[PDB]
Amino acid sequence: GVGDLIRKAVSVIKNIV
Amino acid sequence: GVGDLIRKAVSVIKNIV
Ligand SMILES: [K+]
Ligand SMILES: [K+]
Repeated sequence: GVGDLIRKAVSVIKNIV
Repeated sequence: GVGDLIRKAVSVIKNIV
């Protein structure tokens, strides 16, 4: 769902650097 | 350079939802 999409997005952002 | 790509990626992520 959208909730998990945004949860995953935070994970991506935390690994992006 | 590379940093602008990472910054743009964060914007991209923020415009999915
Ligand atoms: K930028
Ligand atoms: K959005």
